[PDB]
Amino acid sequence: MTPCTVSPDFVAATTNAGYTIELAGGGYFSAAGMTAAIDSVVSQIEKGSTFGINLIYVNPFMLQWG
Amino acid sequence: GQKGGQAIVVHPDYLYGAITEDRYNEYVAKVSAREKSAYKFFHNGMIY
Amino acid sequence: NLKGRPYTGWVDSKTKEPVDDKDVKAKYETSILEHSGIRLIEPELFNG
Amino acid sequence: FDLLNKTLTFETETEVTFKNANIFSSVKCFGPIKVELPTKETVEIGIVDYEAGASHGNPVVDFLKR
Amino acid sequence: NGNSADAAYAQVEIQPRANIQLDFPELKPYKQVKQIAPAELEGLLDLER
Amino acid sequence: VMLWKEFDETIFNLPKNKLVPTLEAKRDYIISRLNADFQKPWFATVNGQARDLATMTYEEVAKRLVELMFIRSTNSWFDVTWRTFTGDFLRRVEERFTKSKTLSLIQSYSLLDKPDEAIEKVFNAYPAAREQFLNAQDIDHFLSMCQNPMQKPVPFVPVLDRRFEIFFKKDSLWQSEHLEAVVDQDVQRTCILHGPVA
Ligand code: NA
Repeated sequence: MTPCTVSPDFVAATTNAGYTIELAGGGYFSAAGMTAAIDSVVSQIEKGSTFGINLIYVNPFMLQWG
Repeated sequence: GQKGGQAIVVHPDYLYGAITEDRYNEYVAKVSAREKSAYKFFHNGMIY
Repeated sequence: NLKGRPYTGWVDSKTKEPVDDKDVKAKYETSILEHSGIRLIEPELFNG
Repeated sequence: FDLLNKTLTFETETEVTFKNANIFSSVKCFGPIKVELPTKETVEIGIVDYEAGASHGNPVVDFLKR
Repeated sequence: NGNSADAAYAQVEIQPRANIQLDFPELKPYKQVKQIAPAELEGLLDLER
Repeated sequence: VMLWKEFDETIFNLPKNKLVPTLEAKRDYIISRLNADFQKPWFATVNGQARDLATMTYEEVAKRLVELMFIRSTNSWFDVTWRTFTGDFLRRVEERFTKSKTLSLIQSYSLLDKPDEAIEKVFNAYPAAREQFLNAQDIDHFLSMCQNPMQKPVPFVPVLDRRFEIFFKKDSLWQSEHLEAVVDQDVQRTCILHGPVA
């Protein structure tokens, strides 16, 4: 969800609560921008935890860097 | 064809001597507004 | 756009190259003075 | 020493330590300065001796290159 | 020192753009403009004429 | 969102040839509703009075940029690109009102981090700019800076024209999470996405 699960904090919180969440590509505009947010999520979750990424098919610029 | 002519032009600040402070100040406000609008018109009319 | 980049301001009417106000004097003043005021009659201005 | 119309050679080693990927923590650049004789033999007439802390570069090699 | 050290040094120059003016006349404050004309002129002229 | 809905049913559905005429006809109403009800107000409104870019002074514009882009509550520019914008705008003021080449009073857009003082510095040096509407060329430059794609979409509508729908709808998801940077920190202006059944 764009406004909601763009936040690396909320992705980590939900992942640490022990539930699968999608990090929203909607809120990112460069590879570097999302790489920084992913790095933040990784730093906040337990070793061996995981999350997913949601990309919008209708947004070809997001797809091409994503 | 013997066309002689003279005009005398007097400095405009001699006019404001004739009116009250209140009236002058109202005029000054009104001109100041008109002038800002004229500058707006002129620059638009020039470049386009 | 002026060659894919966006541009706002003066442009040479012939070349359509951009021109800064600071360069107008160096680029055009000599010609402005050559072709203004009292000067040799230019036939293109009076129907040949 | 009269340097005029002489040919100097600069035989130089440069030792460096690192602060990070870009900035050097220290820079050392030393070695003999030699004059060419009529015989083409080069002979020591002095020494390069540069020492520095945090640098972005070696200003001795930069100078000799140009 | 790097191209950083001498880039946060080199000043920023501003070149002028033309700002063509209509040059409406300056209106002085009343106190000052009333000294120009005689005191008697106030309310003496038909200003429609 | 209810304004957004009205504009869907009223303006954005009209054929392109009827768009601009309806915008001109409802101009005062549209500005009124943007200002009252939407997360992107009409930019050119000074002390709650509707204007256009063309009828605002250089000072009124600089102050309006700070009013909408600089968050008092957090004492910071909501986005650095909004600071770059009003920085570039002040440099234009210097360019227009200087009579000859000098050094900028804004050597670094850092100075804008106390914006009130930056403005006073520039307009104290170029006080003519307090009293003159935007030169027509600087209107086009302002509207061009608003199209800059390397910057966060400007948080206002600067003009009613063919591209009104993009100005209105562009970048409208973030406000629900950053009310601190919305006109009255007013939820009622913003897009919150939510299912009617959940
Ligand atoms: Na000027």
